[PDB]
Amino acid sequence: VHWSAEEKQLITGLWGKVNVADCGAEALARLLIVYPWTQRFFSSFGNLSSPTAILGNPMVRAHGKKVLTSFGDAVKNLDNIKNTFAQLSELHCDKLHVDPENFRLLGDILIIVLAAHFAKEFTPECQAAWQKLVRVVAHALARKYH
Amino acid sequence: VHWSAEEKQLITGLWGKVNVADCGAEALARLLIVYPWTQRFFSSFGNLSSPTAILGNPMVRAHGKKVLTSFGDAVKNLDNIKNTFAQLSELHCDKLHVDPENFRLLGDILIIVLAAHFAKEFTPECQAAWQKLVRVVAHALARKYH
Amino acid sequence: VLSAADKTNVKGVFSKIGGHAEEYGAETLERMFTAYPQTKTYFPHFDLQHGSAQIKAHGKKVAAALVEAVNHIDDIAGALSKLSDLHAQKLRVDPVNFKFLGHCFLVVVAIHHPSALTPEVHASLDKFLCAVGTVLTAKYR
Amino acid sequence: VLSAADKTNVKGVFSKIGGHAEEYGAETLERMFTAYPQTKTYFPHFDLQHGSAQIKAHGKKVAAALVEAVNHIDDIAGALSKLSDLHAQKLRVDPVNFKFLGHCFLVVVAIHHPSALTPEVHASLDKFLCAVGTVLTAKYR
Ligand code: HEM
Ligand code: HEM
Ligand code: HEM
Ligand code: HEM
Repeated sequence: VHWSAEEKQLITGLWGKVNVADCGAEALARLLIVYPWTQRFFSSFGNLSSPTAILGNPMVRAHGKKVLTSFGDAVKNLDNIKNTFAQLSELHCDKLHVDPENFRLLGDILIIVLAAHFAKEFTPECQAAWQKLVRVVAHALARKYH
Repeated sequence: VHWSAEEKQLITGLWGKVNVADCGAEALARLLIVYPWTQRFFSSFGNLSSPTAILGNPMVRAHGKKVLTSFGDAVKNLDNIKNTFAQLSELHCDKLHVDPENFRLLGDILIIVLAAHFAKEFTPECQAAWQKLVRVVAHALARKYH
Repeated sequence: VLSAADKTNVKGVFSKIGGHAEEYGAETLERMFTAYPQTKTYFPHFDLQHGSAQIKAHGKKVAAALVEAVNHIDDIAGALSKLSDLHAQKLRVDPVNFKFLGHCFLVVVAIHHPSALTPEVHASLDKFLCAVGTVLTAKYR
Repeated sequence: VLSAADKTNVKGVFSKIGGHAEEYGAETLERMFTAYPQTKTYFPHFDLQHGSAQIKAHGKKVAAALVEAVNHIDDIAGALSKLSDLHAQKLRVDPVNFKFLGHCFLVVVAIHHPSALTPEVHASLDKFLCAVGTVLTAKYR
């Protein structure tokens, strides 16, 4: 992929103001609540019975944080995303057997979470810079297929 | 992608018995009839008012043939699919603006058309060998994005 | 949705299948596990190798539900509401898998009844399979 | 489908929007054209640059339809049947674009009303947008 200069600036800037823990937790909690079938891959997390339980589950918060920290790694090597996520592609695909359409859903939720944490600072051009990021990361993960 | 030895044999064998014209025409005619919104990209083809018209339209048949001939090129360079389709990726993406989910639909129809032309000779392992082909070609086309 | 015309096509192709429904339900499941390996994840308790008395036993069940939704095509939602909870609530089946099963079922009727799966009928059958898919994942939206 | 609970959430978030509906309809269209460029293809006759009196004029229309489907959430299919032919028949809009518009609308209400778009409400709103999307592409299946 080709990363325009503004895009990098837009991606990097915003990223530095991101609360990895609160956002990661919220993004993953929403995934599970809005698209319930995703709960299937997290049985080892314990109680996900109600949304209030998913919201409080210590491991959801704990995992959400790791997921967003992972995006950070992509934000540090925009030109090297394919490799940064090679091992994760094996885990999601070969180990867990997640369908790539779900990688797309999480990225879309992340975008909505970011939008709610930055308000107007999240300009249309910014949204577009992030959609793109969210996309390439999703392909980078679904590499280990076709 | 990694092409097993059986897969190549399975892909190449069947391919040699394919009627590029009749199949290509049928596959594209079905695409337009089952997923009508695809008709949008073929306004330059004239009359697509009814299924019987789409079935008879000289340019649909004429184009269907070119599409399957294109798959032939992929069948000749299984290890070089990414490149074979570089220029086509520009046309579908940058020029026509087709959504990759539609590349997936055509491949799925092609699979159904092949199934109807070969009957039992189209074994489950064969279907799987072709799904894979249809997939990588679809990604090869949607390369010019992310 | 399912036009009076669509309903006719579905019933038509289902009458030419009739007795074989069961055999077709097992072949569709076998192709799914072979072409879309990731679906084997939902059947850890099955003997997934070709032939298994379970895959055949289940293939019957699947076909039966289809044949039964065809007789209530005017109210598919009610003739399958029972299976919705199992699929959406307990099993938590990813919606995409439904597209897979549907595609394999078409590949099947196309191998056994090419001349019956005319582009116009294909269009109908695909709408019918989508409905079923929807009703079975209903407890999602 | 749309649970009595879901219907409540939708109406709730639509009442906190109220007057701004129009402004939000224009912002959603602007983000769509910016984040999903391929959608500009359907508006060759528009001045697609930020601000255009057309994008604003249209954004009003889109928002209005939403606000009107919200008042008939019990029968969204009938309160929009008119728009179905335009979208599915004449315009032939690829179904995917509907997911895009919906996603941009959420991004909007989330920028202006974060504390209102609670994960539980998000879930509802997304079901509601999917319904609309379905009804508008109805002449497909
Ligand atoms: C598209 C963005 C995604 C990213 C960047 C991502 C990232 C990660 C990372 C970095 C780990 C943690 C590695 C570890 O500590 O072992 C992980 C684990 C995992 N991911 Fe993802 N993931 C993504 C999407 C998904 C989705 C969509 C699902 C399924 C709905 C999923 C399911 C899992 C599961 C279940 C685990 C391991 C659970 C465990 O170790 O107990 N991931 N993911
Ligand atoms: C996934 C497999 C596909 C392959 C291999 C494929 C292949 C081709 C090829 C080889 C050409 C002919 C080049 C030429 O003569 O100019 C072409 C042109 C084109 N394709 Fe595709 N295509 C695919 C999918 C699609 C889909 C899904 C659509 C849209 C529903 C589409 C729309 C078009 C259009 C409209 C043109 C050019 C029309 C014209 O030149 O008048 N293609 N495609
Ligand atoms: C239109 C397609 C489908 C139909 C008509 C259907 C129908 C059925 C029926 C009749 C049963 C319940 C039988 C019983 O009470 O024991 C069943 C069970 C089940 N279904 Fe589905 N199903 C469909 C799709 C799927 C898909 C796509 C998957 C997932 C890949 C799936 C996985 C299961 C599982 C795991 C069971 C349990 C079987 C057992 O434990 O023995 N089904 N389905
Ligand atoms: C839930 C989303 C949508 C709603 C509520 C909606 C609503 C409307 C309304 C009210 C009109 C008709 C106004 C009139 O009679 O002039 C309209 C027109 C139209 N819509 Fe949609 N629409 C939606 C999605 C889409 C999408 C996704 C596209 C395609 C990217 C689209 C493209 C168009 C076009 C091209 C027109 C014509 C406008 C003109 O020519 O001025 N719509 N839509």
